[PDB]
Amino acid sequence: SDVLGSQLGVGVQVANRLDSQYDGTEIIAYASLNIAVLTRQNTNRHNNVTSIELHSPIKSIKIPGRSNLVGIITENSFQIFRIESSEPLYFVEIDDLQVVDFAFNPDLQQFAIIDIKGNWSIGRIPIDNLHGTIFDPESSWKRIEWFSHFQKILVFDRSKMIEIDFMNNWQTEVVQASNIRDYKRIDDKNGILLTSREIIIVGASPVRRISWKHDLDTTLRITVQKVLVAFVYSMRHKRIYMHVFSHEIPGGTPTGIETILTLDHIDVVDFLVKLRNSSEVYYYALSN
Amino acid sequence: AAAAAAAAAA
Amino acid sequence: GLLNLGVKDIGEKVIFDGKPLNSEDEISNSGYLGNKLSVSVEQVSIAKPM
Amino acid sequence: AAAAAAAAAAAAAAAA
Amino acid sequence: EVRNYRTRHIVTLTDLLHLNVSRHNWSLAYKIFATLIRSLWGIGVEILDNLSNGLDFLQWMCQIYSSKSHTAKFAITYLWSSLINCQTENDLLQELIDKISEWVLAEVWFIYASCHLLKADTLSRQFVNDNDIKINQVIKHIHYVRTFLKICLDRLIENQLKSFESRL
Repeated sequence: SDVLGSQLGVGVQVANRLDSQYDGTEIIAYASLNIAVLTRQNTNRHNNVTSIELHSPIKSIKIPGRSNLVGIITENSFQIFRIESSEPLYFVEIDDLQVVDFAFNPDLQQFAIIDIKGNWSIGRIPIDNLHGTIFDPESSWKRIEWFSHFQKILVFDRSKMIEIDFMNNWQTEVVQASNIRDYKRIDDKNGILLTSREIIIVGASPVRRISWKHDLDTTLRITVQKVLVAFVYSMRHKRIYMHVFSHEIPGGTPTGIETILTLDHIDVVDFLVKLRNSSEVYYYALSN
Repeated sequence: AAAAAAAAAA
Repeated sequence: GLLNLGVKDIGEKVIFDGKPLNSEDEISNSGYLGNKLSVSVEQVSIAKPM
Repeated sequence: AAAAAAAAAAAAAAAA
Repeated sequence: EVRNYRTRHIVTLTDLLHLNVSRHNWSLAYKIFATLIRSLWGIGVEILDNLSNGLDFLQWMCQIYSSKSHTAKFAITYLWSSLINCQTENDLLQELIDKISEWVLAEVWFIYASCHLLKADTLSRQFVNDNDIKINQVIKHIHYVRTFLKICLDRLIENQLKSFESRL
């Protein structure tokens, strides 16, 4: 296969976080103070259909699901939007000054928030209250993902990775030499992708791992395809790499103009969206 | 031992 | 009651200030009654002496 | 922050 | 910079209050809230309802301040508590609701319409019972239903009203 770039979204800011809607037609880019929505379905479509002004630079956006809501995280408050005819539904304010990453529970009830302090906040969406918080990491939690079973949750922080029981307490942890910017759990299971300069695939629960080197700088973000067969990682050195499941044979590598800060894959592995240092987003169509 | 010392201080 | 009906009777007053229509070629610019800063009242109600 | 810490310490002492 | 004892104490108290709301601390809320008094008050409203020791008064006071001047956040809440609480004399509440609407012309009107509906349901069953009378209450109920219908206008709800009238 290969990927072909279908569209470019001129956010005019850097794009730290991007999500795709689900048959997704809109892509949401998070920049700085605002979230822009663009309708990809309309190929001239130079400008965004809608804009949501959350706050300061946006770290993460996540859409529930079905696809009604959107959660935006950046500064102290997390904003929840209703995208149904968007307007701010609710706001969740936490003590921590910033949130690096977000994850939604499979039954859409809970939001997981990756705080700068390092703590993990669990929010009950309905009450908008903080049910529980797991603190392990010294410093900021940079990324998170959920186990395929949905029982466990994994997070990476500055220099460590930790696995958490949904019930509460921390199951395990891995120590690394450097900071961990991004992580993904394989939908099949039994594989965790970690994002450092190197990309390490860790066998869940075996000792053996696979380490792949195709990034010159830090790997900012990574996402597994829904299918699990392959995943992609993005890097400061402007490269987006696609790799095979587990032990990363290079499927294809795009070279972008600037650093690739964030990425998302469509629910049916059709499209890839990346956010760039160039203050834009790129939309790719995966080809069989 | 340490616990006992704390109690005395209180 | 009575007042709502009363306001309706003297429902609209229009005052027109003469201005060029500034449209394309048409005799409507010479006839410009103009634009009507229509004014109306739809409801009036005493709240309370509190 | 320092002040807060001090306060906390004081509280602890009191408790003890 | 930050105050010596005072700023730090306030921040810590707020954090503690948040912890208390996360975990019900009827006692913690009572003392923590008192310490905190030294806008906002939803948590205070929340603690009274969550931990009782009759949670209606504080909300009324909050609603009363800062009146002169979408819509108001303090208020649209106070109204809801009332009907649910009722679920003393109600007519009065209905009167108050009208007063508010008069002053300010989510619309409150919808809430007012809903409130009358509750009264109609009570009227409907009392009227249905034999202990056997032909006019009075039935005519009153019909008038109430028409009044309720007018407010909503300016499907599920309408259907419910109809069922109610038939039973009466």
